[PDB]
Amino acid sequence: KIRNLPWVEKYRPQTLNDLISHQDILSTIQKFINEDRLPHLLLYGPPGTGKTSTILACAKQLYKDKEFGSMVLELNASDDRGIDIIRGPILSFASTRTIFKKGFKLVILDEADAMTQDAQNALRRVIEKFTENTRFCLICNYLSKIIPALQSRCTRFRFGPLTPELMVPRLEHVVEEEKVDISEDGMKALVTLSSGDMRRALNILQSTNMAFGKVTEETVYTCTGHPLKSDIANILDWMLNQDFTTAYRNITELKTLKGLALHDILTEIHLFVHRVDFPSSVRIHLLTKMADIEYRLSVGTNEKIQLSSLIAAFQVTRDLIVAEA
Amino acid sequence: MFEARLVQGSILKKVLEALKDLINEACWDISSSGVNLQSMDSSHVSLVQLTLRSEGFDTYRCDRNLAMGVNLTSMSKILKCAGNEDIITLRAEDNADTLALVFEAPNQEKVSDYEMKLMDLDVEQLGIPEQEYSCVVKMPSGEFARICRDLSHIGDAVVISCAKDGVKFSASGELGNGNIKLSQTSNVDKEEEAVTIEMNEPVQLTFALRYLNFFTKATPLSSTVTLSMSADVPLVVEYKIADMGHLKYYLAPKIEDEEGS
Amino acid sequence: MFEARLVQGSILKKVLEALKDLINEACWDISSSGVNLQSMDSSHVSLVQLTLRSEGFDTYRCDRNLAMGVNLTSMSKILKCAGNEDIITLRAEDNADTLALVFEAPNQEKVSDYEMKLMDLDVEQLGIPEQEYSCVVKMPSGEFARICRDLSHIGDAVVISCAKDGVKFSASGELGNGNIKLSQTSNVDKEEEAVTIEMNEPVQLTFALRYLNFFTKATPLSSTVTLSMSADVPLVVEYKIADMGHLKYYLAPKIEDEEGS
Amino acid sequence: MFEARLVQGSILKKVLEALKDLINEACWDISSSGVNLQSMDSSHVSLVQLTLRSEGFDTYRCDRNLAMGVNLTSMSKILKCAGNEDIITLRAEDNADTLALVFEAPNQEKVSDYEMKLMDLDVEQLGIPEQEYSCVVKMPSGEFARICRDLSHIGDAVVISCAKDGVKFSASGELGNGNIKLSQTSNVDKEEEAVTIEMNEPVQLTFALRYLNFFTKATPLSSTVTLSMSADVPLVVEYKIADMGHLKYYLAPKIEDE
Amino acid sequence: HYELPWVEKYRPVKLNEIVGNEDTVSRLEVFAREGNVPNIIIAGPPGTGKTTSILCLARALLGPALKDAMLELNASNDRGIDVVRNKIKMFAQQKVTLPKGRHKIIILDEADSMTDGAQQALRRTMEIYSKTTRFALACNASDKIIEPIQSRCAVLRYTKLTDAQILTRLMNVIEKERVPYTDDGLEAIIFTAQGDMRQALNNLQSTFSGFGFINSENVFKVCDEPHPLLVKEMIQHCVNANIDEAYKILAHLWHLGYSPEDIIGNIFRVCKTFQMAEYLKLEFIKEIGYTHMKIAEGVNSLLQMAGLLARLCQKTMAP
Amino acid sequence: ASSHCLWVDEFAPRHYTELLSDDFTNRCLLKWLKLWDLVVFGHERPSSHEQVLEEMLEAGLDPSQRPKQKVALLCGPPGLGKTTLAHVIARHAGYSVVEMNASDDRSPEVFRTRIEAATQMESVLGAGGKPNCLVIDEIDGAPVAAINVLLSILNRKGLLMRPIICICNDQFAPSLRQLKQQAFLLHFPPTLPSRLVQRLQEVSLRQGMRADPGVLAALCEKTDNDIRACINTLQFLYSRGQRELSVRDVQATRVGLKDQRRGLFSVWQEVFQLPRASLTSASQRFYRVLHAAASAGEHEKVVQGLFDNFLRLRLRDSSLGAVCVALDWLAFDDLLAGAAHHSQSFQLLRYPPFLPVAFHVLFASSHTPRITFPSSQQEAQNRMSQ
DNA sequence: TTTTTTTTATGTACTCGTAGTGTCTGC
DNA sequence: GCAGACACTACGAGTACATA
Ligand SMILES: Nc1ncnc2c1ncn2[C@@H]1O[C@H](COP(=O)(O)OP(=O)(O)OP(O)(O)=S)[C@@H](O)[C@H]1O
Ligand SMILES: Nc1ncnc2c1ncn2[C@@H]1O[C@H](COP(=O)(O)OP(=O)(O)OP(O)(O)=S)[C@@H](O)[C@H]1O
Ligand SMILES: Nc1ncnc2c1ncn2[C@@H]1O[C@H](COP(=O)(O)OP(=O)(O)OP(O)(O)=S)[C@@H](O)[C@H]1O
Ligand SMILES: [Mg+2]
Ligand SMILES: [Mg+2]
Ligand SMILES: [Mg+2]
Repeated sequence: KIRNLPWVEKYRPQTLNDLISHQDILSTIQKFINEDRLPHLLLYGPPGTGKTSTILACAKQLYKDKEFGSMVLELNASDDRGIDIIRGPILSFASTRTIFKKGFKLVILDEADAMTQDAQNALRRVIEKFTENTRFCLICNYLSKIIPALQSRCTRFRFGPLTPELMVPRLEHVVEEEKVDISEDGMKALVTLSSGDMRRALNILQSTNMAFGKVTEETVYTCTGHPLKSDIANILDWMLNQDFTTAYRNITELKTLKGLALHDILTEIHLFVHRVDFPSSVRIHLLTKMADIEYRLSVGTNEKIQLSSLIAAFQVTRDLIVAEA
Repeated sequence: MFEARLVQGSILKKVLEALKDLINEACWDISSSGVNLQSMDSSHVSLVQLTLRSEGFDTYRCDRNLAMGVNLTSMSKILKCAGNEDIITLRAEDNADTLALVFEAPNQEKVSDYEMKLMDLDVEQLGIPEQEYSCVVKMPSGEFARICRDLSHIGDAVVISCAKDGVKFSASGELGNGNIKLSQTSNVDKEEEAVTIEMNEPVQLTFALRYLNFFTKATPLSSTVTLSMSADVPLVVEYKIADMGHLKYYLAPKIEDEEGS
Repeated sequence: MFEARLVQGSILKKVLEALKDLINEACWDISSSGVNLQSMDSSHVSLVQLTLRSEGFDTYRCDRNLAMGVNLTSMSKILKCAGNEDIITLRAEDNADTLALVFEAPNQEKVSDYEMKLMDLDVEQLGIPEQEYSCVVKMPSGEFARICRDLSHIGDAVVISCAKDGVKFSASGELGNGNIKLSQTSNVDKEEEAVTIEMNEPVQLTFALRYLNFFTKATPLSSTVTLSMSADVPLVVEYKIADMGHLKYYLAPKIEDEEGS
Repeated sequence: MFEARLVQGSILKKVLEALKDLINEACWDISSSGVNLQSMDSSHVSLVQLTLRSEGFDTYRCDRNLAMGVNLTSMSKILKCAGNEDIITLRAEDNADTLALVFEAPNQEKVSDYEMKLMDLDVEQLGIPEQEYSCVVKMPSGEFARICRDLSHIGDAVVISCAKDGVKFSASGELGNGNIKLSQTSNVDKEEEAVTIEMNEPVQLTFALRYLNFFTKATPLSSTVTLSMSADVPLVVEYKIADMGHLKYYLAPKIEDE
Repeated sequence: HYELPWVEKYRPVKLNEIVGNEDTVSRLEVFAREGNVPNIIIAGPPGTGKTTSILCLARALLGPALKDAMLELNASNDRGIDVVRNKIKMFAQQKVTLPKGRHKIIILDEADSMTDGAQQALRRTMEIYSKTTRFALACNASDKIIEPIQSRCAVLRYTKLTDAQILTRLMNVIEKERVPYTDDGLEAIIFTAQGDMRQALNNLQSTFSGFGFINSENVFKVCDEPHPLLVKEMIQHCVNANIDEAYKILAHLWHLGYSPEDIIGNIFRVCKTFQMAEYLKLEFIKEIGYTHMKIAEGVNSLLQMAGLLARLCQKTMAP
Repeated sequence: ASSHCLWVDEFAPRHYTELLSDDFTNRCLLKWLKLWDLVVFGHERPSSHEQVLEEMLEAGLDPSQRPKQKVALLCGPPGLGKTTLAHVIARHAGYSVVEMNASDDRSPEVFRTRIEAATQMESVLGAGGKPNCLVIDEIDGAPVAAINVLLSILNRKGLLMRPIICICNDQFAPSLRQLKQQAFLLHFPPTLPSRLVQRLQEVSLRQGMRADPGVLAALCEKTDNDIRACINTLQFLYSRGQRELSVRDVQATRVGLKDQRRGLFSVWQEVFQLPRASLTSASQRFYRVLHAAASAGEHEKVVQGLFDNFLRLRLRDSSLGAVCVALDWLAFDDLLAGAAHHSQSFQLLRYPPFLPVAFHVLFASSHTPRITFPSSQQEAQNRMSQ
């Protein structure tokens, strides 16, 4: 049947084989499940890489639908996870048996970086004393916000960013399930603008399919509003090759016609700077000035003056690069 | 269209008062047989099975089956201002989100229409095994409320044992131990106060006192309680309402470990 | 010089906490007919009238029309020091800025005297129009305090509808709509529960919950309460308190939504 | 092996309520003659000397001498669940860390076995408190607890003055002055209400009101109470029980006389 | 029955099975053999064996009387102000018959979580009932335990386990489990352990379950290289104003999925104990804090970290 | 029972002659407790900071034949013998020690009941009974209302007739401000290393253990003149496997090292003055100053002391560049505090511990500076509120 | 050889005092 | 049958701190 769902939730890897990237980690967790030797897991990485979906597929593989409510205790940041919850419901779930069928239980603590340090210190002996009865899975995006005791007690798997070569078949599966007309440059634009994020890949795909009806490079870069790489090359050429007035006029006309934002222009110019064989002092000056301009855009500032400063940071270094020779 | 009419208002108060700090939200399953409720607690340790029969209500009609998950703290505030000698009507439509509660005042002069917004939790059905038990004990509910209250003063976990002789309550605490052994109290004038042993195999298990004390707040529902115990299946605290249905309380045993020495 | 003497200590111990969180000051106006008090809330919503006639006092002396202003932050803490069934008197000199009240200490052995400074505030009498309201109804005192408490668990604003059948209290919130309909309670033994309707024109106005809860804190002073509603005149909560006078409340209605077709 | 079957649980409930907040421990010295409890306060204000004889129990077995240091808040939790008319079995082993109490309190054949962990304490030894009291009077237990409750409503300390006529109870404070004039009440039908006089050298001392209210918590434990006091020697009240034994309470006077 | 993981399955049950800190563990062996152990506080890094040493010492001292003469309290318990007054003091007053040289042991594991008032109430019960009871404390941050408690105990400090000390226990686990291995795979396990026996056992079990063999490629396919081991040379390149190699290390750490907060935390951790000039270190730390305020304010991109690296390179060239 | 007791309990002093504290403090406490013999025992005959204490012992008595200072307040670092001195001096003067410590309830009702039981009554034993001397340990952790109850029973004119001894570890607690103006303040100096070394030598000779004076002096300077910590360290280090203690076992950081709570003035001296002459490396002083300023606590008071004391030094930087970069560091700390308290991101508080080491690097001198307590910012805030 | 005080905006955790209230005792 | 006393839990209030 059809459901009114976002494509990040309509297409979720309910089984472990539907995930794409981390094949060694998923194979090791599958061999943990098959041997019934599942340890305390610590899944960390950037968002959108498949940490929640992995443990949900593992929980559905370990437990049946008639025993899932008494075997899995899933708590996240939307629930209260204070120290009275660690001493209360979590300890009573860990220290007791099951109801229907005998087996080890699972405590899923999603977004474990948001927990307080008192709760994390109270979690240590609950994990250690009841290893035979229950298992604890900790999910976080920041490993520095989890205490080193819980990092020692749980074996850590890094769910790194998804490579664009592996995000193509899952996007093709979503495309062929949703009847989406997409070209090759549309797929390249999706996997370039995602930057190791499967969630925003499906979000950009759904928004581009609804906005235009076809997914090409121009439709993706128009719906997202991201500048094209030819536009960034033209901006760099104007900033490095002519005077202040003509570069200001050309960059202002390009930003007015294309409807560009200075944040993405700064990001792509920062990526272009390290590719250009600059002198070291010129590179340091450009990085400091671009970081200052990027910091200035986080408040109620005028974007035209910051665009002029972005032009100025290269108009200063024109003479230094040329006189370096 | 679902329309259930409580003949008495005290039973709905006494059911909800037992489940107030235990059941997170009420899952009323409605069919032609009656009203069912199988919901776990917040800690996923206890399970509450409530079955209200259709013949217990004053008027009961049900066209299509419904599963109306609703909040219980919201249901607690509308049941405090409810009389104990008046009829309460449960109403809900086919494709609506309002659960209507119509009753009378303690002054018995005004209608009181209390709507509740239904919840959309997707809860999987828990499979009750319905197997036999190695111990079945009939017991007064007033005595079982007293003993679990008396052993909460000593410790926090009770090692309740049963055998052919009777049920035994033990609580090893900080002060010491409290051992209660009651057996064969059927030689009295009343009929509710009696200890009857049905099954054979002895079983010793340890349970939390916090959940057992929550189970004993259903004491005004039934004057006699039934305790079921076995070595694998959990402890069942079966209340049977006189003309309305029955209530079952499940509690998992705690993990205990022997000393290596 | 002003000198008045009450007949009971509970006629001031139960009315001051209703004005404790409602109004910030108690302005007493002294006249030959009696003592008047018309104070308005700082939010320009609530307005309380309290007049006690001179015949109900044990004794009353008034030669000049004097007005004194005192704060609720200091008279409330000395009210709990005073007794319940003791006698209370109030004394005020013509030229001094001190209000002295003499009563009995709660051990019933010694005279306890407290002094309060007179706050000089330049206020003016607003003046009630005393127009004929579109609704006149009679409700019990203790039952009406239980009405606004029940709608306090639902939403922050109540809806009052007074047609010819009775008075409907409604509150649509994030939990669900709570509707009651008090009507036709003339067949009771006690005369204070006689619910009756004295007008014909219906009206529907929404009011703030918090001040209506403040209005129900003066409920044990009288046996009944009189409610008056109109199209644009504020709601009147009238108490006929004991024998020495009557108490009157005013509450501005809430805004209405742009529900035009 | 130690066993002591108390014939009624009223004996034990009223003792441990009379010294619940008075002393923090119970030191039951066990001998063949009976059960002895001699405990003093840490601040040296009150002394409790309880003596229960072996003839007042249902059974009494004692192989070796025992000292059972017991917490009073731990054993006050037992009697709360004990019956007023019930046989209580207080038993312990010779060298054991635990003390057991067995009873059938609710009269519904509910065999209750309550055990407590003993506490080891330093042995503070006082041999015999001297008894050369000049003023010894007799008084009913109910009226003595009546005037201690009456005097507690006004002041915080009482002045007790023995005399040929009787004992005088007075207090002073900001509220008022509560004073009684005890006369000879021997012309009554009840033999417990009579005030017997066997005194000489009338004295006057000041005592704390809080510790006297704790001493008068044993009013139903005995019919009458014998008050013994003198100069530079603490006041003794005496609750002579019917068959189990006797119970006395010592109270040091305040430093500020009158 | 469910088999335990190798962290809990191969927990030592005797004090002679504990590797690392040989002098302190040997003295604990002597104290367990003879008796009359003083109050101890064992401090150190996680996974060193403090709780294992305390529990093995309690098991060797008590033995069959471990159930009645030991009180183990964790951070999962209450242990508030009213637990020290009414449960710890009552257990210290409790009469337990023990052999000569043996006392009751009150184990207060993870004593960092205990409040200041509870530790103040813990002092006199430590001092009065010391003839019959003893205290065994374990902690990570020993400064959270107050000075009067540390004066009342023999403060033991555990250091990080070396490569050979972890390697001996790993060889014992391998010979118990018949795990095939190579030398460089065990060196990779040691390198990923970083002085932690728990992480060594977890990585060994993960590599054995996922691949069935221990070489360097199977270890590094599931486990990871430690973070500050490359941040150290990133800071070294920032000292010599080499912005290109520092950005290469920064981009390599960025493409592995590390958040900017973790990267700047490792940068501050390296710069806190780096071997350079003191004034240069202070202005480096001030620049790190200035960038960390921007990261916590909401702006956190690769351009901000590159600007931080460029500012750290400038601070060298601006004496 | 040599194998049943701790070595601190076995070698604890039971007489006056074997105390290890400073003799001046013991004599002052004994003379203060012997001034109560007029009103307690009913006998006429009992048988700088020093000048004020000698004046307090000879200033006479009040008209109610009692000393004008009815509380002896004992303050100092832990492990010196304050509780030992109080108990030995109370048992020496014929009193019975009534102990009130931090494991009691410490609520004002229980505090009032305990003091009224300990001080307002006689003894049960009558003639020959020991008087009760109330010793209140850990009075620094008591609540302010308990101190108000103690002062109310101190100055009630229900008259006090028995001495009260109060023992604290920090005299500058906010709850003991009004207690200091009324009590007989006895500040405990650190113990003499020669006497402590002789006592440790006697303890080791009693246990059959051999140790040089040098290794015992190393232990004494390691434990910061703590008697209890030194005896516990010897009890752990000796055991029975070996007899001769080595220098390297004490010099090792594995046994005997405890985290000291450094005072504010010691931290300010350590920051503003270089150590006197290995330890001459700048990185060792950097880490020592950082760890000491972290271990002190009360970081805002340290920052206020640095702000109020760095301009009164004999500064060699006449170009005011060091002052400018120190004020930049202070503004950096202020911005870090504001950003951590604004965005709920408290991982920005690991940097302001480097403010005292920045002040140590900038203003290191070999002179002897006079450090005063910071008061300018608090007086400015009080005047601004007024 | 030198010590007083309240500001940062939430969120959590701890601790302590207070007030309706269910239940027991008694005339 | 109704007034007084006992402890019970929920709730209001004050305070500290949050890094390595
Ligand atoms: N490896 C993956 N394979 C396939 N789809 C994926 C993968 N990772 C993410 N997705 C998609 O993205 C959605 C969200 O994935 P999540 O598991 O929630 O990512 P996540 O790792 O949990 O990120 P955070 O840290 O929780 S915000 C899924 O429902 C899928 O549609
Ligand atoms: N020194 C050691 N020798 C042998 N195994 C060890 C050692 N240290 C740790 N282990 C193993 O790691 C497990 C955990 O050790 P623990 O002692 O619980 O850690 P810990 O020292 O308490 O550190 P924290 O601060 O509590 S996380 C043990 O069960 C052993 O399997
Ligand atoms: N002369 C002595 N010889 C040997 N041990 C001693 C001597 N004097 C004291 N001690 C011991 O050293 C310790 C002194 O600490 P205490 O007096 O009990 O407390 P304190 O010194 O006031 O320090 P705090 O603040 O309470 S931790 C005790 O364990 C004494 O038994
Ligand atoms: Mg997630
Ligand atoms: Mg541990
Ligand atoms: Mg001490």
